[PDB]
Amino acid sequence: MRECISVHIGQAGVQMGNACWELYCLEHGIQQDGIIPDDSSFGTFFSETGSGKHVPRAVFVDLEQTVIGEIRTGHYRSLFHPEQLITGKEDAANNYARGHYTIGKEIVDSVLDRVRKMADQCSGLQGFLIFHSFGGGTGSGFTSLLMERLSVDYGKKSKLEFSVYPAPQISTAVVEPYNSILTTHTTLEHSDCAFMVDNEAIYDICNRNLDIERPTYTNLNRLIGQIVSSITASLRFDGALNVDLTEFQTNLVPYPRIHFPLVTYSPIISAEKAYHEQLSVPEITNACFEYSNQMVKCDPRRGKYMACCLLYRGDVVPKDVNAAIATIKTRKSIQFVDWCPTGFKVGINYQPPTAVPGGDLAKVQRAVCMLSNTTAIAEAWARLDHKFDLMYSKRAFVHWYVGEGMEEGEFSEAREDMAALEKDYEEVGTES
Amino acid sequence: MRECISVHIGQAGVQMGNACWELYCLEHGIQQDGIIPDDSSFGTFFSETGSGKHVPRAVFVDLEQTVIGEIRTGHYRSLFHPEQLITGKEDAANNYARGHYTIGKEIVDSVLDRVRKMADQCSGLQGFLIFHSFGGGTGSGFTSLLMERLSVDYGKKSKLEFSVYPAPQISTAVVEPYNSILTTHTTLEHSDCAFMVDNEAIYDICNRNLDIERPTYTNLNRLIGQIVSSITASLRFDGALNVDLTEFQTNLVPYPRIHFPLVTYSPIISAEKAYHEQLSVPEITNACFEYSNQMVKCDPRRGKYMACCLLYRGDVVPKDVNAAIATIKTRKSIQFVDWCPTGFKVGINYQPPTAVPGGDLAKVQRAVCMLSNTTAIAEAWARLDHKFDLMYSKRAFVHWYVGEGMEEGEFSEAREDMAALEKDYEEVGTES
Amino acid sequence: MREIVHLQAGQCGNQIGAKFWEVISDEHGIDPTGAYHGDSDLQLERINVYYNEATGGKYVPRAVLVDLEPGTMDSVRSGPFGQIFRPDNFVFGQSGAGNNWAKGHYTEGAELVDSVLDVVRKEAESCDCLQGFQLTHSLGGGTGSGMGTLLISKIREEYPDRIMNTFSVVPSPKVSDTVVEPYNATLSVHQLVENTDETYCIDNEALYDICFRTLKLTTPTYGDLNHLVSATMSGVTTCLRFPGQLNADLRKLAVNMVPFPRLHFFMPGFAPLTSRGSQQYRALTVPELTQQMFDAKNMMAACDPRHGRYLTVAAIFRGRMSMKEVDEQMLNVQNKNSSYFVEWIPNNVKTAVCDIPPRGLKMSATFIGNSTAIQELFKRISEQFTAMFRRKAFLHWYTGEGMDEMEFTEAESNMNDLVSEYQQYQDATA
Amino acid sequence: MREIVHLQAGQCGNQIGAKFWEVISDEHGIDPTGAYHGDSDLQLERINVYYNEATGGKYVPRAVLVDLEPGTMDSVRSGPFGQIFRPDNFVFGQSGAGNNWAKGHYTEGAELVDSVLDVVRKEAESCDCLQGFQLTHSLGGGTGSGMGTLLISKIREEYPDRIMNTFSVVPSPKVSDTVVEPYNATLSVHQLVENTDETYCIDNEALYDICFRTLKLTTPTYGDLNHLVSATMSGVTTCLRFPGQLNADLRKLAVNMVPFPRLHFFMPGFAPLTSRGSQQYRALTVPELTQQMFDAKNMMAACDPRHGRYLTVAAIFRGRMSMKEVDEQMLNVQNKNSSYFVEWIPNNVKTAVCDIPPRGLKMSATFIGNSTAIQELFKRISEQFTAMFRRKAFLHWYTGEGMDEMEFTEAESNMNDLVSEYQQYQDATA
Ligand SMILES: Nc1nc2c(ncn2[C@@H]2O[C@H](COP(=O)(O)OP(=O)(O)OP(=O)(O)O)[C@@H](O)[C@H]2O)c(=O)[nH]1
Ligand SMILES: Nc1nc2c(ncn2[C@@H]2O[C@H](COP(=O)(O)OP(=O)(O)OP(=O)(O)O)[C@@H](O)[C@H]2O)c(=O)[nH]1
Ligand SMILES: Nc1nc2c(ncn2[C@@H]2O[C@H](COP(=O)(O)OP(=O)(O)O)[C@@H](O)[C@H]2O)c(=O)[nH]1
Ligand SMILES: Nc1nc2c(ncn2[C@@H]2O[C@H](COP(=O)(O)OP(=O)(O)O)[C@@H](O)[C@H]2O)c(=O)[nH]1
Ligand SMILES: [Mg+2]
Ligand SMILES: [Mg+2]
Repeated sequence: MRECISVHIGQAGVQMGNACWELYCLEHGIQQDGIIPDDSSFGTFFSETGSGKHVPRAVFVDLEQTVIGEIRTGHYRSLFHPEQLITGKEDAANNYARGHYTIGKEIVDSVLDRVRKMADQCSGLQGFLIFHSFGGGTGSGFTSLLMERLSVDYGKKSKLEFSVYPAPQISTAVVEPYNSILTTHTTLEHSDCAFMVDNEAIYDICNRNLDIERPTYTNLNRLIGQIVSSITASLRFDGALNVDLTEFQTNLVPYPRIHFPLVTYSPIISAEKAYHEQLSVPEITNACFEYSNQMVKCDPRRGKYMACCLLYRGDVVPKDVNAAIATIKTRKSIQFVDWCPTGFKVGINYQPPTAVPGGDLAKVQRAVCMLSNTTAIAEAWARLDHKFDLMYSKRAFVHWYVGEGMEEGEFSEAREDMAALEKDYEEVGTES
Repeated sequence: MRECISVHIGQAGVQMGNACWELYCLEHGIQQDGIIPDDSSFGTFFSETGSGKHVPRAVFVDLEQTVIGEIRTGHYRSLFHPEQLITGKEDAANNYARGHYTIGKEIVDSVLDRVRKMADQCSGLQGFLIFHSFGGGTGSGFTSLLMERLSVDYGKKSKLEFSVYPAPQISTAVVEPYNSILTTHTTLEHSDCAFMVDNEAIYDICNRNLDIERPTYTNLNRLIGQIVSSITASLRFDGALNVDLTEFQTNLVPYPRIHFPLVTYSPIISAEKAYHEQLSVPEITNACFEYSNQMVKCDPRRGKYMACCLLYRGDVVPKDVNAAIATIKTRKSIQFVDWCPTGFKVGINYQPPTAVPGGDLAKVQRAVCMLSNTTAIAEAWARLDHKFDLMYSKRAFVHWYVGEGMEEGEFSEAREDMAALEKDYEEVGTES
Repeated sequence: MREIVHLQAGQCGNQIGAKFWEVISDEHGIDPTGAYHGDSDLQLERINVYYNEATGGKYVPRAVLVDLEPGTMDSVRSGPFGQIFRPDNFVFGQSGAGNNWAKGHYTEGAELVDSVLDVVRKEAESCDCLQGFQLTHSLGGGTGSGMGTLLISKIREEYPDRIMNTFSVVPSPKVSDTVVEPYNATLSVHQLVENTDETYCIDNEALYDICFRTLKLTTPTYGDLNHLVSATMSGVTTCLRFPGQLNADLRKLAVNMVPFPRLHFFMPGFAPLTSRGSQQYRALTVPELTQQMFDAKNMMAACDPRHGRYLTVAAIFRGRMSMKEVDEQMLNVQNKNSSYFVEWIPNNVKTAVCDIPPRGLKMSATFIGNSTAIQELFKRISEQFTAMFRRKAFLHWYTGEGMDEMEFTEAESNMNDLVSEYQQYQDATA
Repeated sequence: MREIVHLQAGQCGNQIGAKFWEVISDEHGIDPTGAYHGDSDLQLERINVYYNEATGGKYVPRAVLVDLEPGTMDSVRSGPFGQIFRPDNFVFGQSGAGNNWAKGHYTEGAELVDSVLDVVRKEAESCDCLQGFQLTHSLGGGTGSGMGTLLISKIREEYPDRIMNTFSVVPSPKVSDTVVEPYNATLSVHQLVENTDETYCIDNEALYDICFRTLKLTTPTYGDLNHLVSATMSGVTTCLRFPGQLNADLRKLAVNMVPFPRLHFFMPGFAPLTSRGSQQYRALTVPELTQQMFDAKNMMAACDPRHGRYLTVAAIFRGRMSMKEVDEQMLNVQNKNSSYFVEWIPNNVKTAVCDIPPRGLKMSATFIGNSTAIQELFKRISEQFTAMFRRKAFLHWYTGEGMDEMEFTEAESNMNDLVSEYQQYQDATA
């Protein structure tokens, strides 16, 4: 009945998607193909055919064709519908203009059609899940191009996006500040709720809590795979207090332009050191509010919380959830904004998280995913805007962007909009 | 009881006929000969003899004798009656005048006699199926000569013709605009309904949907073979809501001079990518209205529909057909002309389409053939008339036509008639 | 059916023809003794297009060999595939033409033309359905230029409706092989423009380039050049002899290639052509064949198409191919070079695809192009002709054989008009 | 898709290129005969980036070899992996350039450039999606400096949007190998700064140090130096040919490495480089590879980065590695050497990680650094150029070939401006 269309943009989204759909297939008994061996709630993500083959309800789009070409040769070659996997001629080359104005224009009409063929095949449309990179290229331009196209064809339908936000210190591209601001300016008015994660933050978690000194990108993706499973577990499984994707919009977004929650997942524990842990509900709930466990390298205590969604899983008792949240509300260090006395949205599900073979997480009994909107993220935007200001003041790389469909003015408009958003975060955080 | 006389003119018709009669023999258990191995509805196309030999009710006529000479040496050498295969001395040499005035006059009295020997052998005559090329030669002159002869000997009997309409960009002859207009001028008043197909349009379909980069003419013909089987499936097989060849005339032709429907066939899908498709009735019905699946390279949305015939096959439920058409009627992009509130003629048949061994189409369960009359085809006529106007203004190739039985005036009369028809299409498309 | 009768002339025609009949006999399995030993039966089905049958499986070409000197044919009959021809078809005189058009046309060939016609009519009347006449000659010689055009006029007056196609070797611009070429060419062309349907202009200098550049041949004899001419002559008459996805009869080409009556001069081509060492570096597919077909370096005529515009074009493919590729390539060529194609012709390409390729090749193609750039050839000859004619350079050799100076002026005027007409239709609409 | 077409020039380019195609063919399993015998199928998936296919599994490099003298290529085709190249791609003249830029650019190469373009266009048009052109030459010679820059201008005018990357050997400061180097370098650079996207400056003296110091090689031939240049040229084009955790296209590097249009001169590097006896004393892990990548002693350009600041940097890793290590090391380098990185660029490192390493190595890395210290190289050449030019040291050899003294002044002014621009952006904000 319910449905979720997954759009995976760029190398990040495509590689994150590989982990998501390896988990979903495992959460439903699927056999790396559309086949199920000789397992009934899959309908939210998997379309079914008379052959016994289940087809993921996802669209893989990339202007580059090396990452997707690896899927077609991978173990999941025979899972996805071949026309879902869309590849272009030449990548965006870390340039927002190429992704949005020159190359995106030649693929957007193709991905949008395949989305259409999926939207009309659903008994009822619930929302879109967008996976993309914030660093730039396809993830910055194509997404903002696609987001604007979905906003008109589908209007009020929910649009949730999972963004790999740039890390404070770590960086892999030189023009991230240009791409980060340009995409944000064109996605504020077309996105409902953007869940942020940082590679650096997960890198800390992967060694600080999981005992691994050599995290690859596969490890980070498998951690992100768990989060999305938890977010969509209510649709996929039964529970005591369920939550729907359209509930996040109102619960977490007090104002239309402030829709950037952080992310967390408490029981990120090594298998060996799990033998010495009780892993009770009150303790994991407290771990969510520690700076040491955030998946975005932004310290919550530098700001004030504005909304929180606690999505429990597995063996959980709602009485314990009530107690743990009550104590957390008591702590003075954990500060909520005054104009939000009602601070928590709670969701409980009966399905324990499943562990991917060859993975790193322990076989936990119960888990909680926390989605918190905080004013602390205002610091990250200010830091990002400073980096953009340094480069733009010198016109460090402008000639690349101006010469591929964009214009000089858009740099000024994008930055001032980010200034307004940073101002808005300040007004929200002050009272009387 | 029912009957259909198939006349195949020129190289196109003869080669298209080779595919049609390879399909019919397969649709009836025939064994590449008139024999049926140790299968009862064939009577519509096959005459029967006491020897157990079934004789196709078709006439192959060509002024050239290389294509037909290949049939006599082919696998179906012992299928057709030797006097059905009529060959001439010298071809028409891409000249309409030769086919209509000089060489046709020496064969028309021979093909018409064999038609007579078939018309009187039928328990009841239903109509004629004409296969020919629009590019020129025999297909342009001989057909218009034959069409006028059938119009008098048989009067009101239905005359359906399948034309290989010239493509917009692709071309194989230099004088197509001369032949296309000349034959059209002499076939408007003698033809009931002309189904159009373009080589370019099927070329797009054969690689865009069937995964083949090397379509030969055999591939295109096998696609056209399916269409004619669907059109005549009601006569050949049982169904829930049957349709007869005489019904197309009234359902699709609002006005006597506007009888040029397009053609479509939805489930044109590769065998491998069919495993990832549900192929339900609503989706295939929607595919018929996409420009990406038309068998004529004319965009329907550039104009307004005027009539549509949906001929379903195989496992189809009339309730689903009702729903799918209802939704399509709802879509605003799919625009029907105002003066035709009743837009659809529907036909349902229980026989699933059969796949030719060595073919490219998948073993589909249900299929739909759509025959739509649209004002968009007015653009094609205007484009064709422009090409004729350029050549004729210079008298580029006139000397060939004038010197072989034709006259200078006929060029002017033919073109002005096409101008009137283009004007007529405009009047029909406007209201109040 | 649709029989073709082959006429020779001069030393050039007889040498080219002897090679053409060796190639044709090769693709039909005909031994030099006349017996048939082919493998595929298809090559035998339409063998009547060129050959007549006899007892014991002997096949006799429908060829007429004529020259004013017997030295050339005595070489033909003595060489390989020379005993194939019917002895009665060797029609010849004793005193040759001294490379002067007047002698071959008015004096020497005039008294011998009747002997040839008596063989032509006998050959033609044996055809179930006569398609046309095929003449091979040279415009720079005396027999071919003079007698060949005399035959053309005689046959055209006797078979007005049949198609007559000439494969004429044209004098090269770089170097000549006969001092009186401008007189022979101008006078011969004065006849061709009125009494033939499609002339395939070729020149040796261009074939020298092809052997030197493409084939990388270091010892190109006239046998190598004649093989190139043979291949194109075989190409344009393959639909008559073999089946294909799309056929093209000789009249089919003439209709599509000749917009106006007098613009019937074509410059042929062929592909693939590769050296023995460069064969392992080629894909041998439709996209590249179409690429070198339109390459000005691969055409058998001196005139470069880049200097003018294509009125029309034909591409007779051979071998089993994807029809989709063929149409896409022709359209691709049309789009890129839109400046090279005349604009008042919406489509400038006529396509055909035969199913059987030449022996030893999986694929092949023959290019035929009617281009306004051919006006350079005739204009160049006009400049040479008027130079010599301005001061009676060699007239006495011509006027003494029966000609008159008026005919010289008429021939030049007609050639200039044709050059004007080719130039006129090189300009766009209005 | 994303095909690269390789252009040679002079003796330097032809010698470097011959080694590059031996290395590339090694990692793709291509035998010297052209057949493929690789084990992993991944090396065959993207083989179209450099190679064209033919019948029988033969793969033909998309390479154009050009020189004004055939002695060099005759060595190329006679040596190993020389028969691989398509014979038609060897475009050459007879009279070489006397190490003077004027002859190669205006007089000798001018009449031969058209022959090369006709091969370049034919090669380029066969690409499904053309990524860019790759040119190997030398700025100190006559063919490479003169003709190579002439080709660059011609291609840039014909393919404006495509990326053009040059791997140019730069004259060394210590000792010269051509008396007129300042004229060839200055004139060649005057063209590069306007008509190329990313130039990889290298000099032999630096590679001599690497062989002497790091590899401890006692008999370093030019084959050893060219192998070093080959490895870096293979490194920057591995993402196009193999998958990885994080890809970097040629345009991906140019965007991240070229802040301003004219500052597109890079000094490459490579790692690991160890002697045969010192291999058993190394861990061979990411932390040390990143350590010697930024070591000034391991860079293939004379200019030392310590004398200036890095505008940007790229680190194209190869082999399966921990992404955490890579980012931590790049950040670690960034923190320690914060004085060496320009401050108005918040992040000065572009990272990439290919999954497949070079044959025989578990890990590898290619360093590309755009540094203001490169201004030393051009300033040094300016000092030599102005010294000779001050008293017409050798002009008559240049002005006699068609050049003019004004062009000499313009070239020097342009080079001085570029040196000024590099110096200007070496200062912090305000
Ligand atoms: N978590 C995670 N992040 C990734 C992964 N791959 C790339 N990224 C992030 O993506 C950011 C840059 O955007 P990319 O995805 O690499 O570029 P793109 O979206 O493909 O757009 P183009 O530049 O046109 O290729 C980097 O800073 C990485 O942090 C991955 O596998 N997992
Ligand atoms: N679909 C399809 N079309 C064909 C086929 N063969 C020829 N045609 C079309 O026929 C058009 C030209 O008319 P032809 O059939 O070739 O000529 P004709 O009818 O034999 O008349 P003549 O010129 O006298 O030979 C071309 O433009 C082709 O598109 C075929 O096998 N399949
Ligand atoms: N390709 C080719 N050309 C020839 C041959 N013989 C003569 N020619 C050409 O014919 C011209 C000479 O005229 P020729 O035919 O010998 O005089 P004719 O005998 O009176 O017709 C010159 O331009 C020659 O290049 C030949 O065997 N092969
Ligand atoms: N690494 C390397 N450098 C070379 C080679 N051949 C020449 N060079 C360099 O090229 C410069 C000489 O110019 P050269 O290319 O020979 O002149 P050209 O043939 O006209 O381009 C000198 O600085 C040499 O150091 C070679 O095989 N390998
Ligand atoms: Mg990418
Ligand atoms: Mg025909």
